[PDB]
This record gives sequence, structure tokens and C-alpha cells, in this order.
Amino acid sequence: GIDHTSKQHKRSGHRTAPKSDNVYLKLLVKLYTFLARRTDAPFNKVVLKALFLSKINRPPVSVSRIARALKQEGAANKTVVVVGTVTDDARIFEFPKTTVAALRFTAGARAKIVKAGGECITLDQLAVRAPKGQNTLILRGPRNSREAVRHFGMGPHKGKAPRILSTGRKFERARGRRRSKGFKV
Amino acid sequence: GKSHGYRSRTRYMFQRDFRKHGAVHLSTYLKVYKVGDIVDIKANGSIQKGMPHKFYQGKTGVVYNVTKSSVGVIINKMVGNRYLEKRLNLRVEHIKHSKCRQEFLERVKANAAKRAEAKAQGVAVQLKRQPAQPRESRIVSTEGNVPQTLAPVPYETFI
Amino acid sequence: MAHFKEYQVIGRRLPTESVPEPKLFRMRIFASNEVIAKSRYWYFLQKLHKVKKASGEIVSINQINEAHPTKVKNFGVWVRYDSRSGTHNMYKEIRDVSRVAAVETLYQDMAARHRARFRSIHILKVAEIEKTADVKRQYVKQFLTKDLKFPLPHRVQKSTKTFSYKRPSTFY
Amino acid sequence: IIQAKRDAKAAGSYYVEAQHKLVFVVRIKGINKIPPKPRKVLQLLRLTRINSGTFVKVTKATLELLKLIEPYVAYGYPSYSTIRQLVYKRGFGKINKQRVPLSDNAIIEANLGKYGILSIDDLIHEIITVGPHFKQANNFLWPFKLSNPSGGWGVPRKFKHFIQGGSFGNREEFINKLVKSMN
Amino acid sequence: AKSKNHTAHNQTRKAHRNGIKKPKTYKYPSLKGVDPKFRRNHKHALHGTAKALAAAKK
RNA sequence: GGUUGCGGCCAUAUCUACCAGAAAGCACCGUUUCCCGUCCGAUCAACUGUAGUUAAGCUGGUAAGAGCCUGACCGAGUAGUGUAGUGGGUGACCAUACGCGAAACUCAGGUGCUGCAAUCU
RNA sequence: GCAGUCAAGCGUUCAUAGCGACAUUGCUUUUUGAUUCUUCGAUGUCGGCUCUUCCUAUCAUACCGAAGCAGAAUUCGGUAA
RNA sequence: GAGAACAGAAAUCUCCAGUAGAACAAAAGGGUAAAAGCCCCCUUGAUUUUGAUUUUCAGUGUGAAUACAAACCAUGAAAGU
RNA sequence: AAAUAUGUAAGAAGUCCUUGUUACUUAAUUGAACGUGGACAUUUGAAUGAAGAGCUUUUAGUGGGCCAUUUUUGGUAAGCAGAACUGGCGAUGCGGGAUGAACCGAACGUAGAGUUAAGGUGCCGGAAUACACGCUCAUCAGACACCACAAAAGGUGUUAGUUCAUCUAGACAGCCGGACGGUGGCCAUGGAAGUCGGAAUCCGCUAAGGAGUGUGUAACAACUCACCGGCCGAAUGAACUAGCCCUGAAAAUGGAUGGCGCUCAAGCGUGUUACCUAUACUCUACCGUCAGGGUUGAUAUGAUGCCCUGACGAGUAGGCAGG
RNA sequence: GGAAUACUGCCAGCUGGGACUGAGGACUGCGACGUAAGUCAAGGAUGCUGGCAUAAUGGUUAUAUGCCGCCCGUCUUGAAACACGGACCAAGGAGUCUAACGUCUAUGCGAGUGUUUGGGUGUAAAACCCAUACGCGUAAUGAAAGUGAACGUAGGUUGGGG
RNA sequence: GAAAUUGUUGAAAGGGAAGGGCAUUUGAUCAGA
Ligand SMILES: [K+]
Ligand SMILES: [Mg+2]
Ligand SMILES: [Mg+2]
Ligand SMILES: [Mg+2]
Ligand SMILES: [Mg+2]
Ligand SMILES: [Mg+2]
Ligand SMILES: [Mg+2]
Ligand SMILES: [Mg+2]
Ligand SMILES: [Mg+2]
Ligand SMILES: [Mg+2]
Ligand SMILES: [Mg+2]
Ligand SMILES: [Mg+2]
Ligand SMILES: [Mg+2]
Ligand SMILES: [Mg+2]
Ligand SMILES: [Mg+2]
Ligand SMILES: [Mg+2]
Ligand SMILES: [Mg+2]
Ligand SMILES: [Mg+2]
Ligand SMILES: [Mg+2]
Ligand SMILES: [Mg+2]
Ligand SMILES: [Mg+2]
Ligand SMILES: [Mg+2]
Ligand SMILES: [Mg+2]
Ligand SMILES: [Mg+2]
Ligand SMILES: [Mg+2]
Ligand SMILES: [Mg+2]
Ligand SMILES: [Mg+2]
Ligand SMILES: [Mg+2]
Ligand SMILES: [Mg+2]
Ligand SMILES: [Mg+2]
Ligand SMILES: [Mg+2]
Ligand SMILES: [Mg+2]
Ligand SMILES: [Mg+2]
Ligand SMILES: [Mg+2]
Ligand SMILES: [Mg+2]
Ligand SMILES: [Mg+2]
Ligand SMILES: [Mg+2]
Ligand SMILES: [Mg+2]
Ligand SMILES: [Mg+2]
Ligand SMILES: [Mg+2]
Ligand SMILES: [Mg+2]
Repeated sequence: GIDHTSKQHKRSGHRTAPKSDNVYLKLLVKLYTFLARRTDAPFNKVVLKALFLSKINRPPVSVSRIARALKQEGAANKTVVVVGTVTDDARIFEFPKTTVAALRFTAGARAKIVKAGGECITLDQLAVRAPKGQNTLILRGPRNSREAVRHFGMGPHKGKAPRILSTGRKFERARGRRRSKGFKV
Repeated sequence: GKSHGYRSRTRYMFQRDFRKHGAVHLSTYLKVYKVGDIVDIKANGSIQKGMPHKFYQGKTGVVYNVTKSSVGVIINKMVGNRYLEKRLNLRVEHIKHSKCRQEFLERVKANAAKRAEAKAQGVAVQLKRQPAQPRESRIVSTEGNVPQTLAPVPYETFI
Repeated sequence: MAHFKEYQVIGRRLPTESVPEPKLFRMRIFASNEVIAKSRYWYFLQKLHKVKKASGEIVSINQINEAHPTKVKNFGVWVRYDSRSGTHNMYKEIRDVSRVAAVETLYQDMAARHRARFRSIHILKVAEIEKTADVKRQYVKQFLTKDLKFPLPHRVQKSTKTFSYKRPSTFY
Repeated sequence: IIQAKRDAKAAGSYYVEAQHKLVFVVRIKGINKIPPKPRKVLQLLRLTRINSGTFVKVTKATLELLKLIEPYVAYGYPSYSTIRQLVYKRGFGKINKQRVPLSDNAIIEANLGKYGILSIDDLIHEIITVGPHFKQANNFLWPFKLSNPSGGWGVPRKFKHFIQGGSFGNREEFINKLVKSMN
Repeated sequence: AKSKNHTAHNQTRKAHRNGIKKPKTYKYPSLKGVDPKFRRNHKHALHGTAKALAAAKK
């Protein structure tokens, strides 16, 4: 017998492959597994890790977010890498010329980038151009802006968006939400 | 029925330190507490205002707020299986500066001075405290100290 | 606790700046090994003087061999032991060739006759009785008579085999 | 040391040998029914299995740990022969969180060469003479998995103190015999 | 029928299963209960310090 | 070094009984128009510093003094206690091992130290 | 409920022939309680009648010891179911 | 405790000692002596706004309490409260 | 005023120096808080460890507990009832305690070998009718903790001790002699002379004799002993202490150190070895799991593949996964 | 006075007997011996020989023997229980579907998204095509009237993968 | 044309159940080379 100081047979808790059955995503995962194994590039390692992520862990990255990242000082000529979907954003009116590598481009985002004069390329094209992730800039979308997130941690004095189907007066606003009816939260 | 009041079971805890009753001496009010100071909590039974709860007697915390006659103290209270942050508003009579950190600040000053003098003299640091080491070899002389032989004594009552 | 050896143990009551070179107390301990000897030394020192192992140190431990291990001697042994209901001082006499053999006999006899375990016994003193007629126990006196002879009746020989064919005899 | 003892005796003094700087501790009690504080101390000394042994550098801080776990371990002062045989036969290094046998000096050099330890005898030296990098060398050494003693424990009952005719506690010099029989 | 009233048995084991976690000390702790007059002045002090630092970039 | 004002620690400073105190200071002390307060100029208030005194306050000293304070290989490694055993004992309880370790008791020593400011034989 | 230990006293004298205060040590499970472990998809709930066996803390019978046992009667006790 | 007409054990007056052995609404515990007790003077902070905190605690509620902020006040010579 | 338990600290979110902001604060750049810039990286400021650390969501079962050591309340107590800390059983097999939920040992993938734990080694039954010093004889012996009971009080049973005494200037025991006088001492009583009772506790002769140790008398008288002697000639006496054994010790079907049986034990106390054997420990193989890695540089179709390395494996309720 | 021996400990001293294991499968490594060739006990067994070539080994099965083994399910702190169900066997026999939802995951598109109420069409309940709306989202807050999200490089500081 | 249950035949075992686990003997039977 052994006085175990930790749980036995504990799985790492991290994805080692995509849950997706997408054959093209599996091919990309194979390519970047080879790259992360035989290039020693931290970019390649993090891209391989990101290729496994679920949909909520790959929030969309908007072209406006990409434009701000390019407005970062010294990053104007870097290849923007998004392991996920790049979405269009009409709230921005001046998009710069840049090369963006992404899993997916929406029609509007691809049109905006190409019209501004850049190119939308796949992750394998990115791997061919920069096998060590040279001059890359990895962008991630907002994870905690999801609708599900605001209901997380709900409780007294948390301000955490009660789970509710109908909103308005008469819907969870009277007792426990104001001092005039019992107490406030 | 049962009784769990605010000052329950404080009978001896909040006593006045026999033959030290009466007015609080002025050094207690002349102490100065700044945010980040480390203070031990010991309630004064003669000062009923700004009093800590009995749980915080003997607890050491960090001052986070300073007011006219009180300080705010941060205590990590064990609740269930984790520690919760607690903010006590304690009049200065119930707190004093913790000497567990004035000595540490003196040690920090001494370490900085020793590092400066070492960088001036040569190459040696030895700046970490070490536990009590096993004793080195020694020679014990018998000159004037011839070993005296003891034996266990016989039993007797002497009552 | 086992076959016994005698040790001299000298301890110091560790020195300080105020009192260097403390009084170097010594005892003679009967123990089966040096660890037990030092443990017993500190036990008795805690019984005698204001000191403990943490505040003292063993200056020396030396095995004391019998000076004449092949000379038959009579030993007077003064012991103090705890019975089931009290503490008692006793004097006994043991004939043997060494102090360690006499002490082993003493422990065996105390266990056999008073159910006194090792933990319950203090060896106050062991001293050779140099002169006959200073022996005051009959069970030792009877072995000090001139030209002592005695037979060994009813000799029981151990058989190596399960069965014997002879109906053996106990002559000696 | 021998000549210092002789010289003190000739001068009429007593040579008090330096207190031992190294102990070897072996867990002699199973993993059931252990109070939480001694259990934690055993885990921190890496004795998580019966007949698991480790070297401990003697200070007040570790002497108190040995005091806390006295009823569950047999410990003492290991000799150079005991240490050499332990490292030679049951010497394993912790490399990438793995138990790798010390079958080559390159294995020791790759993990401890930054401390000046280049060989199995370098490691043995760092253990026997408690050097500046004793902590790193000892932690590199995987806990020694000894067998039950070949000639038995020498006592009918293990779980009283060595002084009381048992097996646990400080058995200062007899730990060499016990560990050699266990090796 | 009467039953058990109370016991703390097994409670420390349950708590230590997931451990007694220290509460994640942060830099820049909250100013929740800090004296509001001090907080009002500190807001302006931080405003002025940021202004001075930005203006120092020439 | 004395003394005063303000103090810090709050008896090593307190308490009982005696003795002494140069200089200054403090004090008692002298007076009742005014401010003020009293049954009562006793206290409190105001005035003089003059009429007098160290009697008391105060300060220091004395006492095989009470108390208090300090230390002790004094008691005592005692009481107690953490840990251990398929130890003892019918039990009550006790012993031993690895550790921690009092209080009373006894003995000896001590009896305010000190900060700022001012003043003084 | 039954049995001891001590022995102030009772017993004309005499603590213990027979008793025995104040105390104290026990045993038993034929009292009654205490508890709620078993049984509530059910162990037939008083007593008597009948019949067998067991225990001994022995009423009688056998043989004995002691007595404040002259005899007679009786009492205490032993081995004994 | 020592004294003073009626006046004594207890009306009132005076001095001495008095670490609280009294009192502070109530139960008990704690606390308090130029006070937290007694007497006197002035008063309404037992007010307004809404937050933070402690105990119970799920770190919900309620009760109770603590320290501030913004006012308006009370008292005091004032610091303050 | 402990022991145990318990809060905090042992640094880079630090320390030191200079000076920026503010409506706060101060008599006042005085301070407060937050900073710019500069200096300090071998021990960055104790030990030990760290199948990594931190974090989030969502759901199952559960919400009758019980036992052991220790602390502890009610109760006479309880296999009772209620708390504290821990370890356990529930949920757990395995070796041992004959047997048993909880005790001891040890926790469990499938096997091999070795060594052990607790417990044992006369036979059942694997293993010394081992060694060694003692103790015990029971016409109810005793024979391993939890645990399956026994007490006060006793015993020239036997053993070992403590203390005080007597003794070759003759100890104790044994047989025989004496055991007086003052004196029926005084008093209570109808009578009480040494002896139903109170006080006085004396001497002469004395080796020695008590105003009395008992028997006896209505009181006497009379035997008797303390006390001293004759004979023998060396150890003896008293009160205690605690070991084993015995008495105390009585229940119901016939029966339980587990049984047999065991007596310089096969019992009790103790010590030394040798030996036996757990699913424990050590080494190896194989299965699976987990982890860390190698390998699309081709034929080479199994990169979810092949391969290398290390560690691990108990399980009710329950969850998940692969089939 | 000079030794010896015991006891304890050490040797990278030598050597005999016994048992279990032989994993791996070109080479690569670390070594040793040798001047060097090479050889080796050095990153896991080979060499030589015999018998048999089938029920001989082995499997299965019945029985015998040694030791072990209480009746499952269930409620329960505790079941083999003198607790409950069960004489036996076959077949049937119990977390389903639906409306609306939380988390997580996959997929499509993405500031939008949802063709299928309906229309068109059809090889006819299929597949294929489609307008206007509507639902949810893109704005919140307030009881409501109502108002309604850039001082700044959509801010500053600390940490932060890349 | 199953099982429970049953007849006959054949084989085997059988001192107050039977059934099971490990291991091998014996009998029967059989695969692989
Ligand atoms: K019933
Ligand atoms: Mg395992
Ligand atoms: Mg106190
Ligand atoms: Mg109040
Ligand atoms: Mg062996
Ligand atoms: Mg053993
Ligand atoms: Mg309950
Ligand atoms: Mg006057
Ligand atoms: Mg005045
Ligand atoms: Mg005078
Ligand atoms: Mg005095
Ligand atoms: Mg134990
Ligand atoms: Mg019925
Ligand atoms: Mg019936
Ligand atoms: Mg009878
Ligand atoms: Mg006042
Ligand atoms: Mg329930
Ligand atoms: Mg109950
Ligand atoms: Mg259950
Ligand atoms: Mg278990
Ligand atoms: Mg038993
Ligand atoms: Mg195995
Ligand atoms: Mg046998
Ligand atoms: Mg007795
Ligand atoms: Mg036996
Ligand atoms: Mg024996
Ligand atoms: Mg893998
Ligand atoms: Mg499992
Ligand atoms: Mg030898
Ligand atoms: Mg092979
Ligand atoms: Mg065969
Ligand atoms: Mg059986
Ligand atoms: Mg029940
Ligand atoms: Mg069952
Ligand atoms: Mg039953
Ligand atoms: Mg039922
Ligand atoms: Mg039925
Ligand atoms: Mg069916
Ligand atoms: Mg048909
Ligand atoms: Mg059929
Ligand atoms: Mg029959």
C-alpha cells in the first residue's frame, strides 16, 4: 500500500485532440502537431493547443479587434492569427491592409480584408509562410462576454444576472431586490 | 435554551489584566497606524466601543483603513473549507503593532547592510537564516572537573 | 532487556557563557547497547539533577569489562523496585564471575519472584563481597563451604531420535 | 577522529564527537491508521510506503519532524558503506518526474552536474558529507524502496521504541545493520 | 424517535479533501470600506498623477 | 544633583512608623473691591508676594518593616501534559519510552528609571 | 434477593455458642426498574392442569463438625440434589 | 471607628480610615473612582441621507452592534464627545 | 499557570534614495495614498516536500450512522444516552485475535521467487517436546490486549524481601524445680483475698516473682503462667512487604485456555536465538490506467497508428468512459 | 610487560551449494581486457545432448484427496440470521415520450440567425426552391412618465501567453 | 418442438445435505504440432 499524496490515474484535464470530427480540422491538427513537435516554436505549440478548443473557447474575433491589434505600436505589418472565426464589423470605417490567418472568415470579414487590400489565408498557408510563427500576432475573442457567463456565480450580493425566461415588471424584482419589500439581495 | 450572544464565553477573555484596571495609558493613543501595518487584536474590556468579536482575540491582521479613532483590519477567517476576508472596524484600544514584522524589518535592514559590506569586502553572502545546527566536536577537560559518580537513590517516604 | 554490558556514561549539562565546564556527572549503567545505556543515563540524571537530554550532552560512553571475568565472586546487589502496590528497597546476593552476569541473574530473579519487569527496577548498587562471613544470604553461604561437593541425581539425557530401544537410565 | 579520541584520553580529557549531521529514516509502519500530523510529516519526508527510506540532514527543524514521526520509522546514522550500497543497488534519480535507475554516471551528471556532482560517488560524497547541495542531491535521489530485513527485525514486536526492545525511534548506529539487512 | 443531535465528525476530513485554501491575495486590493473622504481625494490624486505622467511624454 | 511645569512606563513608584532637607522652587500662608462660587472666601474665584513658616504638603533617608519587582542547577525536571506499546494491574490507577514542562515553596538581591522645557548656593 | 470482611455492643461473666451496630467488599438474575439491540409482510399474549429434566442458595432423609449440646428437643455449620 | 441636646440599634451634624468590599433599571458575567457611580447645569445624537462592516451565517434574511462619509444639531472654555 | 491545539511574518506586490499629483491632511512639501526615475538577482533573504499551479461550470448520491484510544456530560450502571480530536467500520477483501463490522497487522490488477508484519512453532497445524534463570501442585490450577469477569478480607502453603530484637558471658523449643514476704494492698459488694469490677502499677528476699497470665472457690484454699533456674548445645524470634498457589468463589440441556492434552509444562515472569507464513515489502514478467515523450523523411495501408519511459491499480451509494 | 582472542564494524576480498526468472529481438550506449587486431560476464540466454512425436504434455469433464467456502436479493449502524421476497421453469416485466428550459459539446452561418405558417415545385407525406412577416439577438435602465451608452490611441496601473 | 418435471439405458459418486474455490491423482474424452 501507498499513502497517495494525490489522486491516482488523474487525466490531464486538457484536450489532446479536437472533439470535432472535421477531417480538415484533423488534418490541420496533424500538421501543427508535427510543427509543435519538430520546430520548438511556442507559437506552434499554442496554435496546436488552440486547435483543440471548443466553440465557446474560440469566440469570434472581429475585424475591428484585428485593426486595433494592428494599431498596436510596431504590429502594423504582422500576420494576424485567429484560431477560430473572423467576423465582420461595420462599426469601423477604415480597415488597414494586412494578412489574416484564420480557421474561418465570414463573407463580410473576408470581403472587408480583401477590399482593404490584404489577404485571408488558412492556417496551413500560415504554417508554410511562417513555420516558426515568424512575425505573427495571435488574437483571441472575448470569452466572458458570452450570455451564459453573466449567470455564473449567481448569489446574494453578486450581481450575476438571474436565470430568467421573461423580463420586466412582475418578474423577480420585488422581494429580495429592494428594501421596500423585505430586503435587497 | 441555548445562548450564543455577541460576548458569550468572554468572561475571562475580556477581563482587565489583574491589577491593571482603569484608564488606558496614553501610548495606546499615541501609536500611529498606517495602511499595510500588521496588528494583533486584543480587546480592552474597559473600552466597549469599537470592540472586536471574541473570535478575533489573538488574531493578527493588516490595516486597510484609518479613521478618526479606529482602524480597519483585514483578517482571514476559516469558514468551512476556505478562508474568507473579514474587515473589522476596531478602535485603537483593542489593537497594537505586531512585533512579528518589526523584527523582520530589522532583519531586512541588516541583510541589506551585510550585502553592501560583503560586496565591498569580497565574495560571500550567507544571507539566509539557518536552523540550529548539530554541535561541532569539542574536548571536555577534567581539570578540576573529575567526573563524580551518581547512583539511583533508595526509596523512602519522608512524609 | 538483553544480555547485559556495563557502561560508564558521563554527561555535561551543556555549557553556557555564564557557566563553562559544568560538573561532568558519571554513572555506571547496565544495558544491552549504548543507545539504551544513554537513555537510562538521562532517565536517572532526570531523577537526580535539574537537567534533561535537550539541555545536556553525553560527554563519554565507555564499556567497562570485568577486571577478572574468570574469578568466581559473590556480589551484594542493592535494588529498588516497584511492585503492584508500592516501591521497595531490596538486597540480594548473586554468585557469578562478572557484574554483567550478576545483573542478568538479578533481573531474571526479580522477574521470576516479584514479577518486576526491567522498567520497574533500579540498580542502586552492585558490589563484590570481598570477605566471606560478610555474605549474609544462606543460598550463597551454602556454596562457600570447604570442599563443596554434590551429585547430580536423575540425569535426563535428551534423545536425538523419536524412539529408543533401551528403556534408558538416569544414573550419573 | 580516532586520533583525536586517543589524544583526549591521553591528555585526561574526553573527546565529544561532533553530533551526526545525517540520518537515514525508514518507514516501518503501514499506511493505515496514521494520525494526520505524522502522516503529513511522513509525506513531506517522502516516506509514503512501508520500507521506504530517505536521507535527512539533521537540524532542529528536521529533528522535530523525526520526533513527530518516531513511532512509525526506524532511523539512525548511516555509515559510508551503508550509503554506498544503498546508492549502488537501489539508487534511482527523479528525472522529469520519473524514477530512472542510476546505471550510468552520465545520468547523474545530466541532472546534477550544475551542482558539481558528476558521478555516483560524487552523489554519495554529497550525501555522506552534508554539502551545500545536499538538498538537491537528496531530492534527486528517489526514495529508497527497501525490502523486509533478510534476518528479520531482531525483535518480537516492531512498534515499541528501539530502547524498549522494539524497532522504531533512533537506533543510532544499528540503522546500518537494519538497512543492510533490508537492502 | 430520537436521533443524533450534532457532531463535527468527518468535517475536517471533508474540508481538507479539497483543502483549506488561502484567499488569493491580490495587488491593488479593493477600496470598498476605505474612508470616503480619502477615496474622493485619492481619485483626484490619481487623475493628476496620470495627467502629469502623460504630459511628461515629450 | 535639587526643584518646578508637562510627561512616558504605571508600586523597584504603593503602605506603616520615624528622621532630615542648604539654595531656589513648590507649598502652607496673608486679604475680600472687583470676576466668580459657596450655609460657610473651608473648596472654588479674585488680590497681594506683602505679614510669617518649613509645622505640614513635597523630597530624600532609615526599618533582620508590609507590599511589590527581579533572578536562581530553591523546590523540580516535581505536578501536569503530547505521543507509544498485544506494558503492569480484577479494577482504581500506575510504571516505562520519545518530548514539553509549571505553580506554590525556599534563597538572594532591589525599593523608581527616565523624556522635553525652565530655574537653583 | 443472597453471601462475606471489621468488631462497638448483645449474649449474667464472655466481641465472634448464637447474634451483631457504625462501615465496607461482593455475588445472583426466580424482583422491579434502566435501555430499546432482535422481532410489528405476526415468536400465540395470565394462571392452572400435565410431564420431563436441570440448578443448589439443603425443608426432609444419609454421615458428620460446633453449641449458652446433661437427656429429650433445638440451633449453627460441613459433604451432599 | 471616634464624637454631638432630646437622639436610643436606625432622623441629623463632624472627622478619620476605606482598591470599591457600593452603585450603574432588570438575570449573570465583564467594565468603571478627579468615572461609567452621586449631585447639579444645559439639552434632544432616541435626528436626516444612503452605503460599508461584525455576530448568528448559506457568509441569505431578521435582530443587535461597529467605524466612517454628507448634513443638521446638543454640550463644553476647549480638545473632544 | 502549563502540555496539546492556535493567529501572523520569514521580501522583487521587497528595501533604500530623489521628487510628481491631490479638492484629503498639516502652522508649514507637513503628512497620507498612489506614483516617475535610480540602485540592489550565486543563499530573492529558514527547513522539508511539491504525478504542477491557479480557475470555472454543471450535475449524482447523501443529509438514520455506528465502533476504538484519548478528553468528557447525565446515569448505580448498561453491548445506555449525549458531546470533542483522531483513526476506522459503513463502503473492505487479506494474515492474526478459534469464532466476531469496528481490535492487531496490512489495505487488494494477474502470476513467480524471496523477506516479513501481527500472531505463532507438543498434536490438531506450517514452524525449536529450543536454549536459559527462577516461581507454581490447585479434591473448582493456569495458560495472552479489545474479550468475553471477579473483590474486600485471610493462609508456618511456598518463595523472595524490610525493620527491629535474642544468642557459646548458652538464643527458641523440650522435660523437671521454684514461683515468696510485706499482703486479704486500697476501694465499690451480701461475700471479691492477684484474677466479675475502679484506682494505685511499690518494693525486701532477690537468678526471680505481676498487688497479677489463666483454671478453679459462694469467698477461701488449690493448681497455672509471666519471671528465674537444672539438662541438651547454634542459630532463633516478632511485626511487616509482595510473587505464585489456596479459602473467600452459589444456577439452572452436557461443554469448553478453540480442542486434545500439558505439571523442572505444552503454566506463570523474564531474556536469547532459530524457524513458520498475508492480497504487505523487494525484484521480474504480463493486463489495464494515467502521465511524460519519440516517430509522415519515403515503399510504410493501422499518426485515433507504431514505439520509448515512469508510476499507479481496494471500493457500496454514485458519476463518467470503452465495449 | 608483551601478546592473543572475543565483540562490533569495514573490504570496489576469494569461493562452494540451492531455488525462481530468460522479459527484449539487426546495429547504435556506457564500459572492461588487450599495444592493436579484436574479445568480453559490458543497454534482458545461449550452447551441447537425450527421449517422444502421441493423448506422452496440455485442455475439458467426472470423481478422489488437503485446505478453504453460511443464501441470494433488500432495508439497515449492523444479515447466514430466530428480519422480509423467493417451490420450480418458460415467456412478458419497470427512467419512456412530449412542451418549455440550465450546463456542456458538435455543426452551419454570423451582427445576424431561423427554408418547411404558407407559397412554388415534385419521380408526391420525400427531395428541391421562396416572398413578406414573426421570434430571438444587435441597449439598457426606471414603478412609470421617460431618458439612453468614447475626455482619452475605447483610459490608467499590476500580471499576462504569443 | 426449449425449460421446469419424468421414464429407460449408460457412466460415476454417496457414514447426518448438496452445490463451490485453489491444486493435483485417477478414469473418460479432445484440440493443436
Ligand atoms: K411484532
Ligand atoms: Mg499497489
Ligand atoms: Mg486575560
Ligand atoms: Mg452604546
Ligand atoms: Mg529465513
Ligand atoms: Mg514479530
Ligand atoms: Mg440526523
Ligand atoms: Mg483662605
Ligand atoms: Mg484659588
Ligand atoms: Mg520638618
Ligand atoms: Mg519587606
Ligand atoms: Mg496502535
Ligand atoms: Mg406463527
Ligand atoms: Mg412458535
Ligand atoms: Mg452446597
Ligand atoms: Mg465627571
Ligand atoms: Mg433518510
Ligand atoms: Mg441510541
Ligand atoms: Mg448504509
Ligand atoms: Mg479494514
Ligand atoms: Mg478469542
Ligand atoms: Mg503477489
Ligand atoms: Mg508441524
Ligand atoms: Mg489479596
Ligand atoms: Mg500451542
Ligand atoms: Mg516463558
Ligand atoms: Mg500518450
Ligand atoms: Mg478500482
Ligand atoms: Mg567478525
Ligand atoms: Mg527473449
Ligand atoms: Mg496431465
Ligand atoms: Mg470452513
Ligand atoms: Mg434495526
Ligand atoms: Mg443479506
Ligand atoms: Mg437469531
Ligand atoms: Mg417489510
Ligand atoms: Mg415465503
Ligand atoms: Mg424475458
Ligand atoms: Mg411437433
Ligand atoms: Mg429436461
Ligand atoms: Mg441415516
